[PDB]
Amino acid sequence: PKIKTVRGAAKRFKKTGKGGFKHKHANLRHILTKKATKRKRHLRPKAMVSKGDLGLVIACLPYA
Amino acid sequence: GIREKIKLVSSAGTGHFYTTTKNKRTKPEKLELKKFDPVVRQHVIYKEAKI
Amino acid sequence: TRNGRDSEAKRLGVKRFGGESVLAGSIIVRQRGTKFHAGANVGCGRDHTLFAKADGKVKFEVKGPKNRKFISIEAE
Amino acid sequence: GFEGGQMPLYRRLPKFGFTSRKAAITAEIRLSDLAKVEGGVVDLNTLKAANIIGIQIEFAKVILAGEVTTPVTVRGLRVTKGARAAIEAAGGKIEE
RNA sequence: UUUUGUAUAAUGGGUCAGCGACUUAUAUUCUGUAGCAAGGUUAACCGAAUAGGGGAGCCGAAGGGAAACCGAGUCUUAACU
RNA sequence: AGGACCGAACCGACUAAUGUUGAAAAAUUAGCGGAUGACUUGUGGCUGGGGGUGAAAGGCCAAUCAAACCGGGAGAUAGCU
RNA sequence: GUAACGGGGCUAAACCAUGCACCGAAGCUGCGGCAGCGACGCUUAUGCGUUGUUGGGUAGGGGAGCGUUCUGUAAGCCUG
RNA sequence: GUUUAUUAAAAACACAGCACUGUGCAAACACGAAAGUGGACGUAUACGGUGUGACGCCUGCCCGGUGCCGGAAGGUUAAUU
RNA sequence: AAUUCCUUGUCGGGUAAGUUCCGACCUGCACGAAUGGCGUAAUGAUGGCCAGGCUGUCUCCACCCGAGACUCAGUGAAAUUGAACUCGCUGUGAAGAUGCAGUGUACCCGCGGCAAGACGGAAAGACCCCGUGAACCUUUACUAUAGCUUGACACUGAACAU
RNA sequence: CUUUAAUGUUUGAUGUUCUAACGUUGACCCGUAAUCCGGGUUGCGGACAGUGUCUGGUGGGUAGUUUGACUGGGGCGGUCUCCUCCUAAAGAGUAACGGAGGAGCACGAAGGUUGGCUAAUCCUGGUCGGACAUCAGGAGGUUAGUGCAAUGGCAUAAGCCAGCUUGACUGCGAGCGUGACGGCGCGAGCAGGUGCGAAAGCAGGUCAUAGUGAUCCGGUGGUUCUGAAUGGAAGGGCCAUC
Ligand SMILES: [Mg+2]
Ligand SMILES: [Mg+2]
Ligand SMILES: [Mg+2]
Ligand SMILES: [Mg+2]
Ligand SMILES: [Mg+2]
Ligand SMILES: [Mg+2]
Ligand SMILES: [Mg+2]
Ligand SMILES: [Mg+2]
Ligand SMILES: [Mg+2]
Ligand SMILES: [Mg+2]
Ligand SMILES: [Mg+2]
Ligand SMILES: [Mg+2]
Ligand SMILES: [Mg+2]
Ligand SMILES: [Mg+2]
Ligand SMILES: [Mg+2]
Ligand SMILES: [Mg+2]
Ligand SMILES: [Mg+2]
Ligand SMILES: [Mg+2]
Ligand SMILES: [Mg+2]
Ligand SMILES: [Mg+2]
Ligand SMILES: [Mg+2]
Ligand SMILES: [Mg+2]
Ligand SMILES: [Mg+2]
Ligand SMILES: [Mg+2]
Ligand SMILES: [Mg+2]
Ligand SMILES: [Mg+2]
Ligand SMILES: [Mg+2]
Ligand SMILES: [Mg+2]
Ligand SMILES: [Mg+2]
Ligand SMILES: [Mg+2]
Ligand SMILES: [Mg+2]
Ligand SMILES: [Mg+2]
Ligand SMILES: [Mg+2]
Ligand SMILES: [Mg+2]
Ligand SMILES: [Mg+2]
Ligand SMILES: [Mg+2]
Ligand SMILES: [Mg+2]
Ligand SMILES: [Mg+2]
Ligand SMILES: [Mg+2]
Ligand SMILES: [Mg+2]
Ligand SMILES: [Mg+2]
Ligand SMILES: [Mg+2]
Ligand SMILES: [Mg+2]
Ligand SMILES: [Mg+2]
Repeated sequence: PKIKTVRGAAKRFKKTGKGGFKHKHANLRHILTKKATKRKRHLRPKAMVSKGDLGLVIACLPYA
Repeated sequence: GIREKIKLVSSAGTGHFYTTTKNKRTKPEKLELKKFDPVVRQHVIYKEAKI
Repeated sequence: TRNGRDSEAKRLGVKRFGGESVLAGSIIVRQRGTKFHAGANVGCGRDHTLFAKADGKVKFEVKGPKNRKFISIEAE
Repeated sequence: GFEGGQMPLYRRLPKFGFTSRKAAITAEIRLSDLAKVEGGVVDLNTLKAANIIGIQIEFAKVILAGEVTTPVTVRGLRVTKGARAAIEAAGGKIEE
């Protein structure tokens, strides 16, 4: 049978031009008043998945 | 703890608002501060409202 | 009452020693107070971290009447 | 994705975005694909017939990708700043 | 065999003979190898039946952005040194 | 007269020795309790598995019952050996 | 059960100091041989010849082979 | 009298007696998705449940908690509208 | 005390000597009234204690009669077993040695006996812990549910008052 | 009309009665040499009872399950996140049910800036007034102070006061530190706008290091995004926030 995608993983990662994966930062959903503007500002742009985590992401997204 | 979250709303008409805490017991009067509004790109007066 | 607690080590100390070539912005020393003070081309952060304000060589020196430690950056 | 019990990366991180249904029916044409149509006229039906784009594609863009050697007439297709210059330089024509 | 460590007074086997445990299918990635190469390959089916036909599709030659959209750029921001 | 007394058959099973790869997957021998009664037994019938039946011990339900046996789900699952 | 030098035994065969001999290992050297990796060659179809070096190993990774049954090569080849 | 057939026969279970409590009969209760039945071809001096356990002398105080019985004024309250 | 920890409580009785027994005291760790209290004649293969008789239970074993054991003839098992050329001692050592070191002792092979050892045999410890194992059991654990109970609508109509 | 009584009608509420649905585990007739059932008659009840769908309560009667880990065995006790010091062997890091403590907040000023100021403690003198209150002088020299634990800091003060104030700015960010990761931290400088200062300048909270909660789902506001025939809309995205 066809490999099934980890559907929750496909809702958080997106394959980029050079094979990597972009993802949204954690800590920007709620409890935002105590958080500094600087901290929240750096958390807005998407980020790349670290070396240690690519193996896990690639296993979850065979059709990425 | 005994300190509540409050929102400071822009008088410039724009929906923009800052967020802070307030000791509602000791300081019951509504908080007013001039803060930068990024929608009108100017420093306007901001007034307290409920979070 | 009972013991058993301790906090995480904060990895403080000297990050770049005398003579090391640094680019502007590089943290030279992470400290609790001003064990070292900011000298020429060296800035002081809010947590008293000393950093490079210009590219160059890290220089440690004892200056002033209070015989204080100062970190400066010499042009290379 | 199992990490021993620790909240996995595909769970620690938040979900984002939405899928555009429009993007699925929008295609891109390389300048190399203009010479591949039978007729010297490039439109949605021509590329479709030349098997450059899918049957269900409703919108297409010509981009500065590859080369255009022959004069061609692009009709009812969006063209990028660079691809316009490329088509025009080779004696081509761009119409709505 | 298991262990930090077993002549171990730890496990297992009376002996022989025959049997007895990393397979298969479909996906997917990588290495090797072969074909062709900005292309590569067809599926069902047709069949003149391992030929030939069939290019429906799939992957690749474009990315950026949540998206509209723009496009060798794009997004970020009113704008980026 | 009597869930009366002593005591064989008959029903039981308090003690001891033997036996424990037994003569026997619960017995033998010597003693022991009941023996007209809530007694004992033959033939046939009825109650069925979270169900029966139980003067109640989780007892008994075809030689291991805190959930029978057979077949099936079935190659349950086994981060253990 | 001697059983608090391993034993015999020892007045040094004990202890201290200086010295020279010898014994002693799968270490080092000698002779012969095989292979992995380099390098360079009488001179490359990718082997061979030199030559420096390496060559304990569980889990584990990598490389190279042997043999068994069945298909083609095979109506061939071997075999009363 | 009964009991752990197969390590417990007892002080354990049962028992006559006592009390509480339910039940007006198409009884309560029990087996049954139901039909049908047991209770009972009985009828409160009867039938079920629970406890105590011949007999003698007796069975005191506590209704706060938990459980049960009764109450209807107010407060809260479902589908529905 | 079928209840009492301290505890062999204390005192009395019984015995030469009594942690048990019987009587008593009350300081009831922690009796008590149908979760029944305290008595009770009779009954009991029921528990504790004392006495007479009686004896191989014992001092302390003797003898004897039978069935095995032992010998011959016939038949003919078993559990177990890595391989055995299968000794003592002291030491060493996966820390309790026939097998290692040192040393001692011992000619080769049976038969009858004994059980100190081969951590002897049997049963993948029942104790103990562990597994995000199993089961059955409890309850004011959680979530459901049969049953019981409440109302609304349906099967379900008419007349008349207020 | 101001107001009040009473006859007709609508839908309620409450009661009384009726019979015809429905009940009969009263009697009788027939099918029928039948204690079943069915049809019929009659009596007794009667829109009640009962059953279906929905609904609140009750419900170990039955069912499925959960009921943590660390631990000088386990259990009991204690502990589980964060901050500070020592153990820690003069870079970083470093364990134990090792030795000691603290956090889960506070503050619109206790934040920003300009200007100014300088403690503790002891001795001597002084109304009430004492060992210690306030005042004066001397010694002292930061031992004080820092909203709070500890450690490092702090006089150019970071300590204490006043005037003006909102930089407790929005977008970004060369370069670094620290993490397996998720993250977390430091940062000059650039753009827009602001406060204070004559100016150089300083300000992107508080001397620093604790004061915390991923994701999902959902709420509120904004929005050149999306909007399943089309225009809207719902819902989704994006930004802010709970
Ligand atoms: Mg959000
Ligand atoms: Mg096509
Ligand atoms: Mg061990
Ligand atoms: Mg060894
Ligand atoms: Mg062994
Ligand atoms: Mg064995
Ligand atoms: Mg074999
Ligand atoms: Mg009798
Ligand atoms: Mg007998
Ligand atoms: Mg008798
Ligand atoms: Mg008799
Ligand atoms: Mg029978
Ligand atoms: Mg029991
Ligand atoms: Mg299955
Ligand atoms: Mg299996
Ligand atoms: Mg000697
Ligand atoms: Mg010498
Ligand atoms: Mg050698
Ligand atoms: Mg070697
Ligand atoms: Mg009896
Ligand atoms: Mg028995
Ligand atoms: Mg018995
Ligand atoms: Mg009783
Ligand atoms: Mg009473
Ligand atoms: Mg009530
Ligand atoms: Mg007594
Ligand atoms: Mg014989
Ligand atoms: Mg042995
Ligand atoms: Mg054994
Ligand atoms: Mg075991
Ligand atoms: Mg009703
Ligand atoms: Mg319901
Ligand atoms: Mg319940
Ligand atoms: Mg249960
Ligand atoms: Mg289950
Ligand atoms: Mg544990
Ligand atoms: Mg250190
Ligand atoms: Mg060190
Ligand atoms: Mg301060
Ligand atoms: Mg100043
Ligand atoms: Mg004075
Ligand atoms: Mg000015
Ligand atoms: Mg539509
Ligand atoms: Mg539409």
